[PDB]
Order: sequence, then C-alpha cells, then structure tokens
Amino acid sequence: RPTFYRQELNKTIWEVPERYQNLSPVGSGAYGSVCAAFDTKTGHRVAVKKLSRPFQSIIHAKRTYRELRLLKHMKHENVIGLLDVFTPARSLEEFNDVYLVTHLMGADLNNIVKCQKLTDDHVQFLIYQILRGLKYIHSADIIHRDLKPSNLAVNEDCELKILDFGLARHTDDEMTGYVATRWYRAPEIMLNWMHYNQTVDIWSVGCIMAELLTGRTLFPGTDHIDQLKLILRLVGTPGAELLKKISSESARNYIQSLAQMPKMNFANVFIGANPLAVDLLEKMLVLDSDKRITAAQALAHAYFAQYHDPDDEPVADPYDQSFESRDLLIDEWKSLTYDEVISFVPPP
Ligand SMILES: NC(=O)COc1ccccc1
Ligand SMILES: [Cl-]
Ligand SMILES: [Cl-]
Ligand SMILES: [Cl-]
Ligand SMILES: [Cl-]
Ligand SMILES: [Cl-]
Ligand SMILES: [Mg+2]
Repeated sequence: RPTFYRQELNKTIWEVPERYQNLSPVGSGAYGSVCAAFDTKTGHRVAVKKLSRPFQSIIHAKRTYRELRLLKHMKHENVIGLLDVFTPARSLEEFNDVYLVTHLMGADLNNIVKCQKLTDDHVQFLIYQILRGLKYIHSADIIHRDLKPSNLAVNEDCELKILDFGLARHTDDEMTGYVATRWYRAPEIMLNWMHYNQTVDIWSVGCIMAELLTGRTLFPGTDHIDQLKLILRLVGTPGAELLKKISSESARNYIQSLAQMPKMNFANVFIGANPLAVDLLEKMLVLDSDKRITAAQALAHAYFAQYHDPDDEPVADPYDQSFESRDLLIDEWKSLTYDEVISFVPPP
C-alpha cells in the first residue's frame, strides 16, 4: 500500500498516493471533481477524478461498476486507457471513495476544427484514427453512442484518442433544442425507431468527417423534428424496406406524413472535396443502419491508402457484459467494484 496524503481542493478533501503531486482543479459537476497532477512514478501529466456519491443508489453503484469495468478493458492507442485506480480505504468495511487516473488531455477536435485550416491529408489521418479505435471498440461488442468533436482528444502531432465511457445516460433536457449533444446522433436512436446496434457510431463518424471537410455542422437542427428534416433532405425519405423496420407504429405514421424526397448529389453538397472522401461519406450516411459501411470495411476504403495497415489495426480481448442484465443490491455492486479496484494491474 502506498502512503497517502490529504488536501482540501475547492470544497473537497482529496486523499491520494504521494506519487501524485501539484494537484490543481480542472473540472467539477454532479459526477464529481477532476484535478490535473504530475505522476512522479511515470513522468506523465495526468487527470485524477474523484467520483461523487459513487454508491448512493442501485443506479449510481451499478454506474460506478460499469465505468471501472469499461476503463479497465480498453487497451488501444486510439482509445482512453486507465493509468491507475485507487481508494484510501484499507478494507471493504471502510470503502467509500473511488479515484480514477488517465493521461491529461489538452485540446479536443473542436479546438482544432474551429480554428485550424485542415488539409485533405489532416482529414484522412483524423478519420483513419477514429475508425481504427472504433474497429477495436466494436470487436468487444461495445457501442459508444456519443461520438462528437468534444469526445475526441487531439495532440500537437494530430494523434487522436476516443473519450466518454460508462458516464451517466444523457437526459431528455440535455437532448432538447439547438444542442451539439444531438447533432451527431443517428436518426434511429434520436427518435427511438427500433432496437439500435453499433452502426449508430458510423453515422456519427460521417457527421464528424463532413464538418472537418466544410468547417460547418452537417445537421445543426433547432429541435428533433427540424434535425430529421435536414437529414431527409440530404439522404432521401425512407423506402418501404426501411419503414417495415421502424417497430414504432407512431414514428412510422409520422414519417409517412412527409412529402417524398430523393437522395441529393453529394459532389454538389461537398463542393471541391476529394472524390474518394465523397464516396466514403455516401457509404456512412445511409438511413438504413443495416446498409452502412462497418469500421473494418471503412479502414480498407481507398481514401485511407496512405495509412491503412491490416497488420496494425488490432481487435479487443473478449468483454463479458453479463452484469448489465443482473439485478443486485447496493452493497453487492459496491463489493464487485472493490474487487476490481484491488485487482488492478498497471500498464507495462
Ligand atoms: N469515464 C471517462 O470516459 C472519463 O473518465 C475519467 C476522466 C478523467 C480522469 C479519470 C477518468
Ligand atoms: Cl506513492
Ligand atoms: Cl490513454
Ligand atoms: Cl474510502
Ligand atoms: Cl461536440
Ligand atoms: Cl471480460
Ligand atoms: Mg456523453
């Protein structure tokens, strides 16, 4: 067991191993608090997150367990990994607080998409990295659900990592109105059309790729209905084949109230873009999720010929998510989480 020290950081008592120095607040909210620190063991600048009320209800205890399980699994160059997890508790009986440690991220995609002038070569390398990470995430049967520029960390050398695993499900209020939290969502999950699957993430990658090419949000809807009208004007209204797959009768009825529209010519929307980029956007932004390109198929598309290496695009170890259908008490989720804290092995 390392030695711990205590300090008060903006209203909060932090108790952390001596290896972590120069703690300074960076973020706060319902979920808890984040501090930047220097890790003397590794030489890395790190983010240390102290969870708030990790075991306060069945829903919160299960959420805590889910985040720790996901962060412990993800071992890929283009995905968030866990550097450390700790508790000052010396037994299950005194266990209350959980702290998570990862690499300190500076800029997100927004910080470079809004400001920098991006070459076609920059768009190739950024989208290649997102798809390389997604091939890994999807091989473990994990669905991200929330890919968007603020969830993509990018460094001075244009190297990218995917963020946001096991946090609180987004609220109805958070998805209302003129909000970036909805603009990247696949229509079938935005409107609850059907049981969704991993193909939702490929819609989001298409929305990100269009915005890097134009500098403009692809579907900046003022509300769910305005956003659907923007989507259908570009990709066309659904045909009989997709309408049958909308399990919701009310959603099927509303779609059929809209005048039919053909798919638009993407070379006339994305004026001047690399023809290979235009071709890839046509294969991602397909209304029927069954017909979208997969991450593994997209890596082999000619747009990425300069970066693609089928011997350096790895898949994940199997991920057992049977806990997701399990009904347990608060203390049972707390005991499972404690076992995962004490069993942690740090990266080489
Ligand atoms: N769960 C996430 O995606 C982010 O989690 C962390 C964020 C900061 C420090 C540690 C963990
Ligand atoms: Cl230490
Ligand atoms: Cl990482
Ligand atoms: Cl504790
Ligand atoms: Cl965003
Ligand atoms: Cl597993
Ligand atoms: Mg999110």
